[PDB]
Amino acid sequence: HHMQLLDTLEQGLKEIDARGLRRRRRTVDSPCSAHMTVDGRNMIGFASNDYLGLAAHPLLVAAITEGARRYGAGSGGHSRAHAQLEDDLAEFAGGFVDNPRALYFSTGYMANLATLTALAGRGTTLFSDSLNHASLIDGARLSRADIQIYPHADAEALGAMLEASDAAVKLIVSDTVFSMDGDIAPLARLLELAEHHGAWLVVDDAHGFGVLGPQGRGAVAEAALRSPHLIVVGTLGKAAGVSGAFVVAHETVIEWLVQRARPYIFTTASVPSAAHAVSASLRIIGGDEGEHRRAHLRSLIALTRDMLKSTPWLPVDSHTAVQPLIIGSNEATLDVAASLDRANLWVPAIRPPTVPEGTSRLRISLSAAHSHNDLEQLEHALMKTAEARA
Repeated sequence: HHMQLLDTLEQGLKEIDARGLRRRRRTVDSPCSAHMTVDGRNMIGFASNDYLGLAAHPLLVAAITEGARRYGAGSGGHSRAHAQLEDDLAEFAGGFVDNPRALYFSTGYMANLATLTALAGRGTTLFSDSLNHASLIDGARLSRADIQIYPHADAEALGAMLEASDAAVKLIVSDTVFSMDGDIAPLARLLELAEHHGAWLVVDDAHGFGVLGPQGRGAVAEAALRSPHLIVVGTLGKAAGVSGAFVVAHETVIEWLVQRARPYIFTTASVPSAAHAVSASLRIIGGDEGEHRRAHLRSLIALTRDMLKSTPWLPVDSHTAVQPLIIGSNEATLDVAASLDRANLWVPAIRPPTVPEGTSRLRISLSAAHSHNDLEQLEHALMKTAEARA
């Protein structure tokens, strides 16, 4: 190539191919659900975060339809649908303070970016769980705060770090449910530390929202915590089945985010019909149907926990919809995932740097849309694969 940099990319792609690490995106021809048409094939998927099986729900299809007919296609841009959703989210997810507000964002990434750039800065120390999802970490870097990592879920280690720090502003930042492992943060102990040390507690409930707590209100609601130190970031494209994200907190925290977060974080609002559909999804999540779906999800989790132990590989003990199975090397993990693919099962393979070296793993993600027969197929293929490799 006259553009010699293209030759560099071509050789770099060839190296990725030779090593067998070429990533492929699958194209889904049907709505997202347990059963899908994937690259033209009928498959059972364990790859999504559609934990309650709502992404394909006809009520949400109708909500998008009614929302587009009422509010148009694009935001251009704060629609009444966005304002209503913020009211709905404050009532639904803001029970930990008596005067909550919520702010809707296009993506969970932007919600975290707004929160950390507004509340952190030079002179701030941010204390971050060592297993926080990667993009949470990049949001802190831009904020320019001093970042101190604490060992995963270790409140006693974090307490010693808070005690040793003389920073005027301290933020504790943690996922509530850790997306590659399925465990739940020790929120009650973290809040005790936050109140003792006068710190904010920013928690990302992406994987707890809708699936934990009374009416699915989330991990903070499950722990029944009440404190204005709490700032909850959530996403609306996982259990809630649509898209977007939010921050919910004391109204003064929300007003500060509005005044101080970089304006571009608020620009290019999502399509207003999506916000209208999220409001409809909250009515499912918090009603009898959401309770039924969570109960079925809990039964699938119980079954899957046992299935994983019957394989020869290394389960991560999880009581959430995330059921990881650690195979070890990239090569072995990819071979097992490929064997499951030949059984028409789509199970993602996770590799470093997303997980620590030597812990490449399957990420089996359950959905209330899954059936017991789906799990039987997964078990049968896992066990046949284990015999083939033994």
